[PDB]
Amino acid sequence: IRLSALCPKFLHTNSTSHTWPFSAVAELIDNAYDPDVNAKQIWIDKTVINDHICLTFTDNGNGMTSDKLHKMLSFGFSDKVTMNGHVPVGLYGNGFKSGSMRLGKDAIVFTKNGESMSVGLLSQTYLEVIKAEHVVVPIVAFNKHRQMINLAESKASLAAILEHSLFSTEQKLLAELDAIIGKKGTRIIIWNLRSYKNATEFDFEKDKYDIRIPKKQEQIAPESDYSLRAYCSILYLKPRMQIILRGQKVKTQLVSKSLAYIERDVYRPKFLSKTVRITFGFNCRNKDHYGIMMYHRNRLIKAYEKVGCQLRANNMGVGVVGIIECNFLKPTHNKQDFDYTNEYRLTITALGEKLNDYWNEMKVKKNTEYPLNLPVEDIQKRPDQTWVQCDACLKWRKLPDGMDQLPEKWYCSNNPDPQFRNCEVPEEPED
Amino acid sequence: IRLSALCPKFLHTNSTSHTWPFSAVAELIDNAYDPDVNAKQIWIDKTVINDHICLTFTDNGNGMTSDKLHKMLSFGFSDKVTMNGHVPVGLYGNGFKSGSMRLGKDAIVFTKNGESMSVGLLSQTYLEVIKAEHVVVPIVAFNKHRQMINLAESKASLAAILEHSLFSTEQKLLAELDAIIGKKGTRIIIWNLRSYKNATEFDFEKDKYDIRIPKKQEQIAPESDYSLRAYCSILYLKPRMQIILRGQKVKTQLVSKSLAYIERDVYRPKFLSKTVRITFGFNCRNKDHYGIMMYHRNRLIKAYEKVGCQLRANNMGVGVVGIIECNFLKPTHNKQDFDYTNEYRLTITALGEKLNDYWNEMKVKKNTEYPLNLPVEDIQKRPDQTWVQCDACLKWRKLPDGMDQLPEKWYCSNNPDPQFRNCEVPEEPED
Ligand SMILES: Nc1ncnc2c1ncn2[C@@H]1O[C@H](COP(=O)(O)OP(=O)(O)NP(=O)(O)O)[C@@H](O)[C@H]1O
Ligand SMILES: Nc1ncnc2c1ncn2[C@@H]1O[C@H](COP(=O)(O)OP(=O)(O)NP(=O)(O)O)[C@@H](O)[C@H]1O
Ligand SMILES: [Mg+2]
Ligand SMILES: [Mg+2]
Ligand SMILES: [Zn+2]
Ligand SMILES: [Zn+2]
Repeated sequence: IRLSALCPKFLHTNSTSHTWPFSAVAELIDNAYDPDVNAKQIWIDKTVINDHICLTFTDNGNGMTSDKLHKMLSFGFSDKVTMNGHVPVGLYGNGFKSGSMRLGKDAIVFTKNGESMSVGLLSQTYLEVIKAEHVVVPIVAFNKHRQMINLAESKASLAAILEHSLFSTEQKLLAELDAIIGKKGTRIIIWNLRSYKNATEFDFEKDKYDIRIPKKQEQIAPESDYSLRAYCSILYLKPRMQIILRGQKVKTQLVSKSLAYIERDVYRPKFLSKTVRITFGFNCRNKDHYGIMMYHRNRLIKAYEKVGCQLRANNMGVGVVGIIECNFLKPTHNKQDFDYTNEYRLTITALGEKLNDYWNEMKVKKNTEYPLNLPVEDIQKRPDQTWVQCDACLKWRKLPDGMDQLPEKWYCSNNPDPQFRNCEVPEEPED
Repeated sequence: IRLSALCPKFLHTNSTSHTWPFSAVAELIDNAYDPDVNAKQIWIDKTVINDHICLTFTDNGNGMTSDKLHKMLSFGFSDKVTMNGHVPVGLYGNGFKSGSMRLGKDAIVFTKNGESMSVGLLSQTYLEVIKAEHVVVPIVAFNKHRQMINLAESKASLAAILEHSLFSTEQKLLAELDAIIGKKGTRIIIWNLRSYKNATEFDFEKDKYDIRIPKKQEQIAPESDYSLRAYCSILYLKPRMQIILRGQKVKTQLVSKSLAYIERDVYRPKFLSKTVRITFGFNCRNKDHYGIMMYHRNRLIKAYEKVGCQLRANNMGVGVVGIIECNFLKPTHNKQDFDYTNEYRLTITALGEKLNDYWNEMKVKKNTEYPLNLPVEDIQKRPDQTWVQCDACLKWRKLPDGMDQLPEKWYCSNNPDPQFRNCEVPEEPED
């Protein structure tokens, strides 16, 4: 009985579900974040190698055996489980194939798991140039001492890789394996990026520390629609792993703490016998970016969705942000939307009425302190509480009020709070 | 060098890009419509077989060799070309796998190409029950005289099919091959449909001649959001192949002719050195379903998209429909949307201003015949011209005014117009 075949055109096909390029990037960040990899840092960068513009993703997580690498370069192999409260966001076994092939036509992955090293090629131009009618994935293995195991399939694989990748020679290729600093980790290089006329779909020159897009669905565009730095900073509700973008760490935040005048409420849907936490407050940065932030398994699905009175006109609920994690809804479209079900519609309706009650309540509370014709939208605001992530242990710590300009690196030992001045103290509850 | 593998979980994964179930159905209609199959009729029905509720799709097109069937049950094999002005809508090599697996977990296809017969199984429950780690596709071949060729792979295939499909025995299975009436054709049966609690995601009982859904994106829902019969009737701008749904033919229409007070204009985008045809008029059926119908390669992508003054409020441009085919835009999301590019945004903006000019012009023209406080939205209207499809040759014919109740079958010989009373006369130009 014959195997279902997989034509290399399908590497392109499979990538077309990413219309916004940052959803492809988020697939690669998600893989380093997930608990089976459990990386502490991921580095994203632009480099030039062999006169090609290149995207690299390097993490210091657990790495892969040569076999799991072949599963990563295959379709539908996903077996992620929760590990000590850290639930995986991946589950379909497609994020790397569709994401990498959306950013470029060719990708190579170097991985060390401590006891071994492997490198794999997933390359549309390679499959084109050899006129393949199946997708084949050259994989070569190495050991602790830099010698090739499974030489059987490693010979033809190495021949293909040296001829048809960016590395002409074997030690240039093993040079990437050393760019993974510690004992364990992985490194992905993507080239033949998507171009329009001449230059790339991304804008690397406008800001040396960002990747930018030269507005979707639509108001003014929130920064996260066109700045990778802005998108990374809200991608995770409570971030663990850190993101370093072109050498400068991304100021990820505890999104549920980034607001002013915070009120905590709960949603009690009838279709579900659980209660759901909701947080409302005012944006502090730019009163023009408001609406609901919707998360699923700690990952951002929809940002700045206007609800309640914010749909009627641009005079009402301006500045009001709501934050909810909806694990009862179904993410779709590469975790950029929810299935438009009845439960979705009821949640949106309830969110809108809670938003309305919060906003009217806030107008009233404001009117007991400030002038009556002064709109609450317009009072200058800073976060009710400022929380910072330790750069050593990645715990989140609450700082005392008034602290604005924090160093780029911060450690529990810098903490003015003597109760939380050592990395062993468990995180404080957000309440 | 190892082949990239394909895990059976990926049959589910690959299907999740269909959120609206009718987009899965349209993938199967599209395959019968395309010029390499070139079917004249497709039959869609609900039946019960072996106590399972079943969806069947039967067409009288060209059928498949045993090999192309294996390519259809594989990923990314697509080589469709235009044939005498009939351009294929398919191009990604995924529509059947993602569509069929969205409707049910298991599908079987019977096909005759005249010189042969084959049947293939693509079945999630089969792959589960044998604990497969690869997707395998049992295919067995037959000849003109009902004898098995390529017996090598036909033995194990037939064993799997008889055990793990709806047909216990070999002549029950060859009974489906005979349900394909003529010499050439194909028949697809899908079972283990998607259920919610007990019953299916579709509603077969509410209307014996329709498949219904028990509103998307949002006004009132157009019928095409929840009635397969309504959706099929507008799926193709100029239909060729006919659709018979649960035994009753779908009244497909020449969509560009279904309007009243038609004005023809052209769009002259600067980013493209072609002109683009546009038709505006008033809906005749239900003044509540209006906006732009957007087609791509004769296939409907977006229906009832409000533009221009129709976005400002529900008082303006009510009833106004526009029809445009945008082959310069990029369909996405299984041909249910366009990539949200700059060209898309400029087209939407130009459509809106042309819509505004048409509507104001029509209000003025109306005010020279009817009372001034009578809204043009409200005058009763019938199509400017009625066009009917010959049931023998599938050409479209213009009928003289006043003809309302046409038979269910109609032929060029019924034509009151003596110039167009025989199937050999080429179609009249739409102007
Ligand atoms: N940086 C990485 N380091 C180690 N393992 C990885 C890494 N990236 C991916 N993997 C592994 O490759 C497998 C496939 O990744 P992927 O294609 O993204 O599917 P998935 O994450 O399991 N589910 P999904 O993202 O929703 O499609 C994952 O399950 C991981 O086990
Ligand atoms: N009813 C049918 N009769 C004969 N051939 C068919 C039929 N349906 C599908 N095929 C063939 O199966 C192949 C794969 O179909 P499909 O998976 O829908 O990909 P595609 O139509 O080529 N492109 P796309 O629909 O955009 O993914 C098609 O290219 C056809 O050659
Ligand atoms: Mg993933
Ligand atoms: Mg198709
Ligand atoms: Zn610490
Ligand atoms: Zn005729």
